[PDB]
Amino acid sequence: HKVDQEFQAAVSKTSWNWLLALFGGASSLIVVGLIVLVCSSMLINTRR
Amino acid sequence: ESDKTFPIMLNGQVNGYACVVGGRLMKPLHVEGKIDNEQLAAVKLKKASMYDLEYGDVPQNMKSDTLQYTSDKPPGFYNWHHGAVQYENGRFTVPRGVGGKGDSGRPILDNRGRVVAIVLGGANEGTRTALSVVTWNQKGVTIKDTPEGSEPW
Repeated sequence: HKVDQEFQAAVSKTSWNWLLALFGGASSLIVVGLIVLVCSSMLINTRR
Repeated sequence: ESDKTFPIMLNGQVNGYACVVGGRLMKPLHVEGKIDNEQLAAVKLKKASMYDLEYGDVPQNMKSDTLQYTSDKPPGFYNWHHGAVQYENGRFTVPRGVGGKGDSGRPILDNRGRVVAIVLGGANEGTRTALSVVTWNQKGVTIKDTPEGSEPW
């Protein structure tokens, strides 16, 4: 072989897209959960 | 009061009172004990941390015979087990030295014998005793009135 094998580039863009989607879905979900918690805290503070 | 207001025991000591209002039982969470009535001992008490109180649905026999809450609160004087309790400026007080620990959960009564609040604690303010109590509201809103230095009875 005439070139070394790296890692940051030796992963297909399609596979990268799938991996990013399945890793970002949970991140978006937890962000939404924190947003909902904050909104609930604001509502309960306002309506106490 | 006497018919529909049940003490909570602990080691044979009363440490609060439970009230059945609007077809549902309520008990305060800061107090720990055993409910007197056996029939209500089997009710699964859904807990509401913000209201420091658990509520449950009473059985069929007793759901007909309950106290009614009220929303409207004309300012002035209100009935209580320990006499008349005073309401002004969106705050409930009593003459000082009246009420204490173990009186938690005793309802506040009005002229027509309907509930307007439930006593949870007090702050002794020297002249009177500010009472931390949960109340209703015109918009059908439950609010936990708590003065500074509230001591949960």
